[PDB]
Amino acid sequence: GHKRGEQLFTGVVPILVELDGDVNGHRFSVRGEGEGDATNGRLTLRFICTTGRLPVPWPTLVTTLVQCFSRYPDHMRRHDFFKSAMPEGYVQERTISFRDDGTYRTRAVVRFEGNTLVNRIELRGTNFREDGNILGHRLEYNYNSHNVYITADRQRNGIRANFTIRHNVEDGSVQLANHYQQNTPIGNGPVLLPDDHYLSTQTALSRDPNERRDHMVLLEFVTAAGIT
Ligand SMILES: [Ca+2]
Ligand SMILES: [Cu+2]
Ligand SMILES: [Cu+2]
Repeated sequence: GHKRGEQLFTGVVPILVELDGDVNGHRFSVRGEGEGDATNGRLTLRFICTTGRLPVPWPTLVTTLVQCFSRYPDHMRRHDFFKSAMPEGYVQERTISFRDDGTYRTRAVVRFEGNTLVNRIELRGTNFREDGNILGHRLEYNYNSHNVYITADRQRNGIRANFTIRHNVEDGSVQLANHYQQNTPIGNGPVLLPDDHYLSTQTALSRDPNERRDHMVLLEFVTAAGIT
């Protein structure tokens, strides 16, 4: 008698994000809480580094730190893979290649724990330059709008995504982060495998002036598009 799929997303849903990271041997954890509203495609989240100082720039973790909160227009609802997997959820895996620098590999479980949508991530960063833009903390505390191109992966009963994130560098240069993404449902329940489309993803980062801990406040608007 449980709610599944779209019915889990009719209103505002609480979100928990938990990440463990190891980048060039630097261990860290992140905890985020807030809420998602798939009716307007809006996310509001506050993140803290629970292990002290974050050894990489916050912007490099944004894509890793819940695409089930994307607004799918009424005419695109049958192409929403992300909600179709809920509540059992999906595994989201990425390779993120920073141009002229190291690579993040991520594995996340996105699923309901009671009434909360939880994103549980393990992140391994390898082959970073200790004096590069990432471990050297030379990325601006800001974020650009990006389109995430989604395609069905019928062999894996899931989806793939490819996109390049543009991180503004303090000297005015750009640090590219090439993303390779695959999502696989948890369990044997069938999912909706979409026609090619994209998620228009708009991100605003801010700081709480009263917060002493290493932290990131995030707002996102995400809208699916590209199907008629
Ligand atoms: Ca700048
Ligand atoms: Cu049920
Ligand atoms: Cu180091």
